[PDB]
Amino acid sequence: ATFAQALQFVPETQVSLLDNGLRVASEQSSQPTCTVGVWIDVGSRFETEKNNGAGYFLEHLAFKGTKNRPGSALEKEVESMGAHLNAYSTREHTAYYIKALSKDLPKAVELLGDIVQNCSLEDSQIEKERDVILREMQENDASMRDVVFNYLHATAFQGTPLAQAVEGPSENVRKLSRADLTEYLSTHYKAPRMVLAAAGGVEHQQLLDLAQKHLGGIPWTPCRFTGSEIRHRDDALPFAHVAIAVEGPGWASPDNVALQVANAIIKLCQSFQTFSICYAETGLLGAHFVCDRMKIDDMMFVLQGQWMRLCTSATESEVARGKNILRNALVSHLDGTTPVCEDIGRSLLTYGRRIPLAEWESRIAEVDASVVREICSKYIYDQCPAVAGYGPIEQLPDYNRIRSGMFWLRF
Amino acid sequence: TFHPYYTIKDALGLLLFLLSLMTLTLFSPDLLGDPDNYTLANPLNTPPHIKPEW
Repeated sequence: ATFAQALQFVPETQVSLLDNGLRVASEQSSQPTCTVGVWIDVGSRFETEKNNGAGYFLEHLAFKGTKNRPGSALEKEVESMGAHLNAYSTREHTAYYIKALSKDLPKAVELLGDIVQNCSLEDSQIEKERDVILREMQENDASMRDVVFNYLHATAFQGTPLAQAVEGPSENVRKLSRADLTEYLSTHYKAPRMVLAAAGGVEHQQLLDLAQKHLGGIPWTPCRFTGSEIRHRDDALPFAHVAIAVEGPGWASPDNVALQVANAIIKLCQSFQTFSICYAETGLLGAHFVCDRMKIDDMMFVLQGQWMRLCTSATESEVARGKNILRNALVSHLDGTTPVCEDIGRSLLTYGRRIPLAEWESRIAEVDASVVREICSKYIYDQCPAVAGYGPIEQLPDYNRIRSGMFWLRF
Repeated sequence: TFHPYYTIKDALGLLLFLLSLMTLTLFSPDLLGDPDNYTLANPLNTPPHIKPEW
């Protein structure tokens, strides 16, 4: 029927708590496939300088061998089942998930346990991963958007442990011994810091039984935003990359929805996007655009003018359009077993509960033009920003010019 | 860019220049002057120490 009724149609995600602390969540559906994964509340933010690349290295070698079966055997079993075994690591989250058939739900869950509980850190495999990661860092150096975002994080958080990259420095990965990885696993991969989330054609009782069988052996038991800038000049690069951000509220904040609407509200730029990267207690709200050498200043002016217009003069039609865009993006994102499973895991990790879609719609409905402009002025207006520019960066206005453009003399 | 850096640097220069000028006009207005210029011009007698401005 209506949008609200359709949201009510969405099945709930049953959540149970094991004895050791593991939080098992599921969302029953009629799909013949499923995606079962383990989300660990451990990331680059929790890593000191000694082991900045520990989590990434463990992500690399997790699928290359467990104690019960060698890495070749594990990969062969995954391939024979027809499933896809994938993993990712952010500065605050880690995840190992398996996209499989519903009838393969048991084995897959067991597999996850073998990946998490008893991980085999073969020294030869560790050296192979060292070589591979040393190659991979140089490979990733080509992608300038990720380099720009890493620059932005490093300059924005600096002294905070939130500024170090997920990959970690070359010297760190070179010297990252096996004992360091084992200590990282021991101190980090432990319930209740973990969530086993599944979606698709899965029954919550079956998932709970499998979690108790294979994930019951797990042991029972100041962020600061600095408005700095970084600009790496390289005129040989064809286009300049710019990412400018300001402090954003963490996961637990009602203002996130209004900021999402404002970003949705926001062509000189060849490719211009708006990001609202949220963390536990901090966040980066801003824009990333690619530019010609001769048009950086105009694009920065246009973006800051849009920011000021939202902060001061936010009309009702634009806010309604932003709310509709946000609703459509929210509903369309949660299409497919993998996206909903990832949402379940992350939401349990950050928000708690699962924040159903009806509450999201009600919160969006609360949002108003007055609310949009008030929150934008709260977070954007007259705030010292963090800027990251990858060459050719010469026409990019100096930090004082950008900071001055962060406010209006007419207002 | 000259707008956010040398504008304030010049403004400070203007402030210092006005400081010097106002102290020169308000405390020693005749420091850089010649007293003989305060007598009405007399084309029949050249002052003993006729000199141009400094």
